[PDB]
Amino acid sequence: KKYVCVRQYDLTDCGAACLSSIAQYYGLKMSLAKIREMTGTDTQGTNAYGLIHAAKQLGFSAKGVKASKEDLLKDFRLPAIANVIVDNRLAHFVVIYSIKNRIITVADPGKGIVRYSMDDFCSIWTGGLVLLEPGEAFQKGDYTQNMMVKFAGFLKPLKKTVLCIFLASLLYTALGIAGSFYIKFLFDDLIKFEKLNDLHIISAGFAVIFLLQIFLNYYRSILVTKLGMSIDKSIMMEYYSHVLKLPMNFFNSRKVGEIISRFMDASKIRQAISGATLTIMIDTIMAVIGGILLYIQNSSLFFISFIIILLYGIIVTVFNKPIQNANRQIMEDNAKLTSALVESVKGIETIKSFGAEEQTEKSTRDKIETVMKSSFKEGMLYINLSSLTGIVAGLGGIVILWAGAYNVIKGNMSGGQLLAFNALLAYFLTPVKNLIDLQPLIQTAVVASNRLGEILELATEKELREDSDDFVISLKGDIEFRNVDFRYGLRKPVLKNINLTIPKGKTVAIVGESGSGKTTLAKLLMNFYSPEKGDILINGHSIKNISLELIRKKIAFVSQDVFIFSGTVKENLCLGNENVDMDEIIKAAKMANAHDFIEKLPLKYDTFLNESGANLSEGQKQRLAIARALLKKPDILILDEATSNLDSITENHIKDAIYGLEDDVTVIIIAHRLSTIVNCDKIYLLKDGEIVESGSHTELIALKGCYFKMWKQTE
Amino acid sequence: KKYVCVRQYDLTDCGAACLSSIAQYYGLKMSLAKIREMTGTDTQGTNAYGLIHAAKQLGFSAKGVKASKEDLLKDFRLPAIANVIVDNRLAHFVVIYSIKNRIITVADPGKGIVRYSMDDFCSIWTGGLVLLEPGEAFQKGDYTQNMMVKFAGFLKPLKKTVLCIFLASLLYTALGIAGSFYIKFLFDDLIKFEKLNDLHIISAGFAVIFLLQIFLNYYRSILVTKLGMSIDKSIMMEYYSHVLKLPMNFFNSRKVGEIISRFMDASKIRQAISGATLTIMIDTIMAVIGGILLYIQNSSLFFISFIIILLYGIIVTVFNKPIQNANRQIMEDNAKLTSALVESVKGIETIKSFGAEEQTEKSTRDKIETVMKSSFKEGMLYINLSSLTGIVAGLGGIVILWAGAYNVIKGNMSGGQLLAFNALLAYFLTPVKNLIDLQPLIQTAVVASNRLGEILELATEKELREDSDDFVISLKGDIEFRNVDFRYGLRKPVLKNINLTIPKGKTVAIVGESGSGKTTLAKLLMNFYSPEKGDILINGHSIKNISLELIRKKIAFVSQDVFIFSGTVKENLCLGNENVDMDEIIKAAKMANAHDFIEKLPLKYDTFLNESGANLSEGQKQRLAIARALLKKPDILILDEATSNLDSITENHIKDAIYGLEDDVTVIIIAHRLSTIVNCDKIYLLKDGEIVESGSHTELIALKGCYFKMWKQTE
Amino acid sequence: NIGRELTDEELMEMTGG
Amino acid sequence: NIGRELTDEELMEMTGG
Ligand SMILES: Nc1ncnc2c1ncn2[C@@H]1O[C@H](COP(=O)(O)OP(=O)(O)OP(=O)(O)O)[C@@H](O)[C@H]1O
Ligand SMILES: Nc1ncnc2c1ncn2[C@@H]1O[C@H](COP(=O)(O)OP(=O)(O)OP(=O)(O)O)[C@@H](O)[C@H]1O
Ligand SMILES: [Mg+2]
Ligand SMILES: [Mg+2]
Repeated sequence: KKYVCVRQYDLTDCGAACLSSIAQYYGLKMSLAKIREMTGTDTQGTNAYGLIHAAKQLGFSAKGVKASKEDLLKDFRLPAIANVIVDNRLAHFVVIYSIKNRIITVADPGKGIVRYSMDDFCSIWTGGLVLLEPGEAFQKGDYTQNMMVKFAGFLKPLKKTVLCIFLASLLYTALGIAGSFYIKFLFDDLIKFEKLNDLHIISAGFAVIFLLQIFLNYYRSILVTKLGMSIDKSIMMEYYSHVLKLPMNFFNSRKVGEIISRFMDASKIRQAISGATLTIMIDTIMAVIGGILLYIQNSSLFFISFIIILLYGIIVTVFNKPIQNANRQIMEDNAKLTSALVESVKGIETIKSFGAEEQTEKSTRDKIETVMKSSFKEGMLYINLSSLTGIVAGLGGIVILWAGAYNVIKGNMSGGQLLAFNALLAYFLTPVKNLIDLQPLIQTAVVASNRLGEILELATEKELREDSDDFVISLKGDIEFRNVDFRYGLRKPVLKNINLTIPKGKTVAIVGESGSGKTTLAKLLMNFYSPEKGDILINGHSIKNISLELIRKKIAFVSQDVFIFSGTVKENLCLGNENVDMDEIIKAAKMANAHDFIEKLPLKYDTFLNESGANLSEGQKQRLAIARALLKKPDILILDEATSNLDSITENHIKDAIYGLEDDVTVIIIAHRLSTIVNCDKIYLLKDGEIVESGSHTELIALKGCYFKMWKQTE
Repeated sequence: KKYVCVRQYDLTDCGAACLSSIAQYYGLKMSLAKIREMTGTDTQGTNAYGLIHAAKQLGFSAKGVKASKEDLLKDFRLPAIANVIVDNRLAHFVVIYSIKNRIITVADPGKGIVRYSMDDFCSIWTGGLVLLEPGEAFQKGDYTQNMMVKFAGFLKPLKKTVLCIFLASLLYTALGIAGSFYIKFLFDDLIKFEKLNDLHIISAGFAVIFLLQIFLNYYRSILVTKLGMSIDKSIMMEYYSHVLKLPMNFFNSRKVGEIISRFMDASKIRQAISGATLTIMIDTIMAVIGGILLYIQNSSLFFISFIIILLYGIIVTVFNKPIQNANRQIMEDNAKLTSALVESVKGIETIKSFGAEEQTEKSTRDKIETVMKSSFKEGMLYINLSSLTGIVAGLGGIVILWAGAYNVIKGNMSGGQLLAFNALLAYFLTPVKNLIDLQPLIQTAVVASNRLGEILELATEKELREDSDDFVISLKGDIEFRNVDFRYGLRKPVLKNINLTIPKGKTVAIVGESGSGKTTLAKLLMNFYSPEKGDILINGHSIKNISLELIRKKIAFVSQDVFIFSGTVKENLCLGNENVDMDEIIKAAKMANAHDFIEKLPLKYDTFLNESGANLSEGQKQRLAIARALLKKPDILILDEATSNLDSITENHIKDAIYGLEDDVTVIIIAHRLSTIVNCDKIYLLKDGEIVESGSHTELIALKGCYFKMWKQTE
Repeated sequence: NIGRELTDEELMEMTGG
Repeated sequence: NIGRELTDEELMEMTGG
């Protein structure tokens, strides 16, 4: 059976790519992003437990077993997934297909199908074998929609522009044919007879056609530029609008550059969407008519031209793949030197302190030499390709003239038609050359469309959420966390079974160890994630029972790592909601202790916060976060690290402000230091993902439990 | 008198550029980086007091005066430095030259000389004018080296390669001339007279010439590639080696991207060092010989071709500048869009919490629309240039052929020579076209060389220090800081008059408020900077007396942030010093309470720490930093933030082991939390940029001062 | 099968990417 | 000169870049 491998779209897709390769070898074809969600892939990497779990829930019967040189006994099933190390640099996943004569075929998502021998492979992979068997529930079928037509459908409301471009190109070719034939009329009638008047008339009448050709080229350029800009803008709008609706697990699982690169990928998709279609559509017919005209001129010369373009196509086809291989290798080796430079510059203080200058300058030189070697390999390939193409083109040009002169010597055609044939050779060779050179563009574009359109098939938050706006008015009452178990992925459960009760109008202080889960609990409180079992009860109604928009609007969370957006401070304090008076901003600043330093700024409230507000101090950023939090007058106020920085009286001001609400709104404070949380009605002390002590300060002090022990630790 | 402006190399380089523009108007010409050093340029910007101080030191008499629409009264000297705000976005510096008829000439480093009107200018800049007057202490002169006469010196030891390339190009042109003249013999003798044998001989005799031409092209391309790669490697290595030895103020003043961009700048410099010189040297001679040959053929056609190439050069020259303006606009409008995307992706949690999705989608749309507008403007400029060039080329091709036909009819030349002239037209026009197109490359390359070569003229760390380490071979004794005043730049001094006495072999604790300077003092111990007033005495000798190598080797300083380099952990523990044994490493790991968790890694000491050890926890990062510091067994050990992460036992073990040193080494512990420093031998309380409390715990508590006042908390 | 199956805790130790 | 001499304190406020 045919061996199939799937190239990884990004870096950390080894497990998903291997699983997709197994599926497409056994028959199933699923979308790659869905498989990534199934496998629980994270930024650091993919655990084999997640891969096995995804295989089992997919329908495979999979097992992860150890192996030590036991790949010779017949007791095994193929293909099978293995883990390798790249000369002790970083882990990777490959899949072995068949071993025989101590020589093995393995698919590596990094490169493709790659040969290995027993000794080197055994010296590469340390240990581990994932065995997969098709189960009874395994159903073969295809689940991926062709996304190329999905992205090409944007051309449906733009038929007028492409029709005009096609007509202009047709007129361009028609006018160019006469310009090509001009030299034949010159050398056949206007020279052999000394008719100067006809020379003046014809030379002037065959020059305006070139001006019309230039005008057509101008019109084509304008139309193509407008079409390309429109398509790029539309694709970017769709992609960004869909990404902003994706759930939080998508953002947590991936990096930033992975999301950003799809913006540049829009141009690569558009190159096929706009350029390729028009190019092939006009060039096919123009090449056909040029070849027909050439056949009308002569047969042997047309055959010679066909032979030459055949050799050109063969050479391009045979040399195409090494070009991509070398380009990928250069892109891999020059992404390691740039990391060393940034790392060296960022840690220049330690480098100077320990005096590791010679080591650094020696290490960087080796990477630069490797980059230069890869670039020289690519240059070698390019020089070989260019030399062969030039040899073919020159030999064809010399052979054409020789054959034409020979035919004129016998006299199978007029002498002047050879020049016309040479002129038409450009019009015949350019379109077929473009068609031959279009293939790598098509391959890159289809890979790009598979990579980018993969995201658009994901499910947003609105679809997952049900409806609860029919009855809900606000988020007041008593909060129950009942049997809430949550996993931060496919790892050990960070949060355990809890019976948590937050009463009406009570200040709650959640305290625990640094490695314990406190911010995560607040995250589930606003429903950024979904618990696997258990429920969150508000007024006797579950999480499935509270409308999303209400949860977002009525809950204010101050993050541990505050983020200040670029722009005016006014836009920062009141974002999301508009039509708010300045009085609310003023009082938010007053109880946030922000009016004191904001007045010192050059502008009262129109000051522009550049570089994401890096000029302002951390305490000022905290004050801005607090002002934004109470600007929205939410039902649930969850503070995380507001008291991180204080001037020994600012915490007193903020505590007075929290005490000054005169409403039953609930405030939950995550606390690291214990002196801040005093005179608190309810305190929940958590160890090992479990709240142990539930009560006010006095009785739990009298209880003689871990709470007082932590005090014996902080004091 | 000529008005001159200086274009800024970096974003936050406005004040130094304006000062340089003033100097080059009054006569002086100083290096821009040195002016940046005098002006105290920082990442945020340059203060007006910095410009005044730089002018006074340089010799100018400078005064910063306020202004409120008073640019009409006389008795104020022009040019003058002004501060503007670009439609309430950011501050920037310009220089005003002349006032007349309510219309103003101002030089902006961003663009150049730009016109302004009274109302618009007065509505742009708020207030503040720096007036400069050439004083008696000002002498005009030029201090700027010609950068190129330094980078071209790298070509001196490679004369053989360039000589071979020149010979290959000359032979290439010589062989090409014969191929051009082939068509003349083809269409003059071989067709009029049916000499078939001679046709067969000549056709084969003009085919080997093209093969030799291809071989020469291959060889010359190989040589050019090798030469360019060698030049690039040499320039990059030299630049990196010089940068790695620069002082710490240079690194603190600038960002990372500013340092990194000069690496890619090497390619731009090489394109002039390698490509431009050889290019012009070969095209001059080939164009000369082609023009002489064409003049031998015919004069009228040569003059028409000269007119054609003159027109092409005129069009290129007139359209050069708007292309650069449009490119600069696209670059500046494309670096604003990527900023919004990055902050939106990173701060997606806040966007979801406040529900500001529609706002972000609307905001990004406008930025992308502006990007498309700029791209369309540049595309329209390209289309206009290409259309004009095509019109010129087509009209020239038509007129040359028509004039040749006219001459043939009149009888001024044979028919076949017209095709010879047409063929030689390429060899005549292509070198001149390359020469015309080379000018913007030369301009941008000389600008690039002035950008990169400016840093290389700076003075490194070794030169300033006194070369005399005799008297001391080890850093032991008594530490004394006498009235040490340090300024972090051109701001308020963070350190005031101080009198510090760190005794012989005493463990001391420096405590102070977060905004107080504690790490700066440790950096002063490490000699990263140079004190302005006062001195540092070590056992009766000063820092400037003792060699830098001993200070760097015998003093260890634990950084506030634990930076872990990418690579094996073994190299990280022992870097800078080699030939190091394993058992002291093991005892150091036990010393840092880190030997426990190393076994948990898959590999004992060969594990590679990917992503600068991002997988490792912060506590483990601190443990590795401590192990690295104490592997060096310094005479002076500076702990700063070791106790940041705690398990309630780790600091107990660290304190017990530090007490177990049995050596006269001096340990300085910087403390944020007060309970961490218990029963310490000496405690220095720092506030108001000075030491206030100097005593042991008991006497300071009994003193009833600021220290006991700070102990009102933590109880 | 081929060999003795590994435990889940040690199974988690296998990483990719 | 043109006007009253400016204090250093607000000169600290005057920034460029
Ligand atoms: N990528 C991750 N981001 C955050 N927490 C993570 C991540 N992966 C695993 N975790 C675990 O999830 C829990 C989150 O802890 P939480 O954020 O509530 O604590 P915290 O008091 O804010 O402290 P810290 O941020 O220093 O872990 C911890 O047990 C942590 O180890
Ligand atoms: N770019 C800068 N980098 C560092 N310090 C700066 C800078 N600009 C000004 N300073 C000042 O230099 C002094 C540095 O003392 P420093 O803050 O390093 O002590 P510290 O204990 O490290 O404080 P922290 O731990 O909060 O950084 C402070 O007055 C700080 O405001
Ligand atoms: Mg936290
Ligand atoms: Mg610090």
